[PDB]
Amino acid sequence: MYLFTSEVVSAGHPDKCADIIADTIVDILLKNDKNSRVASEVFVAGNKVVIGGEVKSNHKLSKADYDNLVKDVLKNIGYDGAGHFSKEQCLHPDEVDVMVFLNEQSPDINQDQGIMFGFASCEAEEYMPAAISYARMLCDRVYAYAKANPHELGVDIKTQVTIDYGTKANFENCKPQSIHTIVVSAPCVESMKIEDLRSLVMKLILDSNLPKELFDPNKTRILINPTGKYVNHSSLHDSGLTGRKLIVDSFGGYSPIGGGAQSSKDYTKVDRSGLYAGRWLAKNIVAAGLAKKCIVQLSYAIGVAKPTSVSVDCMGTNTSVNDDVLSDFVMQNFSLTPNWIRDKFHLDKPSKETFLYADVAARGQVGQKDYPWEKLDALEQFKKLL
Amino acid sequence: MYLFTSEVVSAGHPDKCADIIADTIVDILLKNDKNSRVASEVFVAGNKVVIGGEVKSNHKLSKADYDNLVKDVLKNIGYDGAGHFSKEQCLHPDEVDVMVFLNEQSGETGAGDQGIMFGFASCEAEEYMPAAISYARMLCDRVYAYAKANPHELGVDIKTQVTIDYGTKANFENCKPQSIHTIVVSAPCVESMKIEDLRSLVMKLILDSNLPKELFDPNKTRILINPTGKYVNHSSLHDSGLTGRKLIVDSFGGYSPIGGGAQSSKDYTKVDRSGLYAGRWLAKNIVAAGLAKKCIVQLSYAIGVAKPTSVSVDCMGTNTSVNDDVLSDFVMQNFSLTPNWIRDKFHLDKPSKETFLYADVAARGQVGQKDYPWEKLDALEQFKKLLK
Repeated sequence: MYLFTSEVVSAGHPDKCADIIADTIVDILLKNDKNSRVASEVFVAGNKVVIGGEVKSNHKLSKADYDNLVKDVLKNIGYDGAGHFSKEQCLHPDEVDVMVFLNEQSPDINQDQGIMFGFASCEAEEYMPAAISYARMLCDRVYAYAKANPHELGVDIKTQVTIDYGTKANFENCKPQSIHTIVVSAPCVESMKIEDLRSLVMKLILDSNLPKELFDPNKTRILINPTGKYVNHSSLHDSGLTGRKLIVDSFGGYSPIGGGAQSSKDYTKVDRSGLYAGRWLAKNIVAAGLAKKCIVQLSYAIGVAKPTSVSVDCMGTNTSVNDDVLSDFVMQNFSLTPNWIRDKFHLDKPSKETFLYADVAARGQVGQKDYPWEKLDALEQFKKLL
Repeated sequence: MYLFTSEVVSAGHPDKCADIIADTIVDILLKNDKNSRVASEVFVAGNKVVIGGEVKSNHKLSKADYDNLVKDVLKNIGYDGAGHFSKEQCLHPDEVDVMVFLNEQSGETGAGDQGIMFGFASCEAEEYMPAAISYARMLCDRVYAYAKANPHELGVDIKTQVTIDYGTKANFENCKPQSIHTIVVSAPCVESMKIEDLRSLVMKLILDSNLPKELFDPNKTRILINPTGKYVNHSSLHDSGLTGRKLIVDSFGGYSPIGGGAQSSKDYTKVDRSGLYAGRWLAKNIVAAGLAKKCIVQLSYAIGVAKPTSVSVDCMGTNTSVNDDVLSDFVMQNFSLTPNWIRDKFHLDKPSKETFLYADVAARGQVGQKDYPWEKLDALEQFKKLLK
């Protein structure tokens, strides 16, 4: 036995509410001024939504703009005030007060040493590692049910998956053996007994399309609302703050991590651009067949736009070329300057027909087929290495 | 030819002010009621401090008490309104408005939440820490100390970055740094101080720090002091801060994965805090015993379950003897790892000046200090039995 675990939380989780609100602001500003510099932090303290930070933009937001945006975000997440949950059980949009400390300033005239990582692996869907992939599948399925059935389930949902790899050697070779344990936490209406809640999410677990080679219900340990009573949920009972789900939003502990949060920020911060470029490179490398998994590490220096270096680590799973040759290829064939990355993924141009930052905030920064930094448009260039 | 960089910020950084305020609340509640349950998050911006989250304690805290706590914390961090910086340039205690938007909450004792946590250790630097963050930390501590004693010159919102050259990937994997490639220090100074003088001052502090001579040569290492030039404005007055937004700086500086869960704001029943301390303690004892050059320990929990749902160790290929399967089994079989076991192992419910204080840990980093109970090598002999 050799175990590894990852977690995911839904868009209804308080920290995600804060992330989705913050990146709704980013989207609005960028839609109207592409060169907006945004650092918009959100603290959902119960029924108090506190928006702070700083924005340099030509687009300005009124108090009503903030009120509308918060209510529309909460509604789309699932906090629509239908009243299946009492307003003391669950956040009700009417009870919210929005408090704005956000500082607006004019754009600067003509508007770091560090590292960022990306990662990819062949273990599971969209080249993501196993534990977080399967935790995401379960969460997505329970959240989707809760939205369709607010009379039964609430939208503040967490999941956790433990994978048994058997031996460390299988972990190194990307060879998961079984899903060992599944944890699901989902709130339900006051009138639903715990036995009936467990029966429901058990059905949802089986309908989450988990691979049968890994998942046997009879041999898997399943823990559903283990404390036995979970009705009260949302930011009312657990504070939410922006940038507090770094690992559920990325690689679930399978990769080292540097820098800081994506949400709250525009594309000019390497916390965004470096993660997206790093992930894009890693995904295309594994998708090309050069490795079973790899970690891509961008390094930046003061006074250079181009990264001082980019290093590829295939963690011993190389098929064709060693890590030195691969790193050299990457540095020589991709500029990877902030502006090149911006233009490569169109990061200054979020739109409903491409990607939205509020959408990525809700679904994960990495690991969804439709994002631009998840496109396999470098595959032909990498295939030249074999 | 193989670069790596970590960064540290001082207690004067807005995110750290938030962390330290939050953990000052944890300290006073636990001091007077050891079963207090605390999730007191903090947001700081401009002249505002907002406290939210949940608290359950027999020690009652008034609005005046919260106000006074906030001002006292800010004063001890170094924002004391002495007048070297104006109330427009950095935070003055007498100008802050405090809002308190707190609610109520909602081994045999089950874990307080699900989640994952990682401990890490490495034989590279003091106290089994990796090099770049160790040296970054050393420099930041030194500059912050100087600033607190000379507030007529420097502000206390400080940042340091250290870039290590390893030479090659192989050396990085075997914990062999070759040189410090770059040192970056950023500090505010008072309006009257010329940039040249700020730089002269900081240069001395770097040169007289205890950096190893093996790695540091002041004629080969590039030293950058205030890359964007002079600035006077600093503190949360000018950039917002939030609890739990320095998780990498407070731990392993890029050399390890993290769980994602924060430490500051929380009592010891939150496994996001306690599981980091237990992971780190295991990883440190494993490396100090000579079983690996570096080690990552993963723990996970499920809400309402006491025993961890998973325990795994990863020595990143650096094992000297036993493999990672045997190590993971040994840990599982010899250390209970329930919340109560962790609480009792490190006496987390009994903070004190002579042991540890949460607010002090917030300001000094969550790991890497000799005096923390989870930095003690008291499992050393147990792990040395695996050497054969």
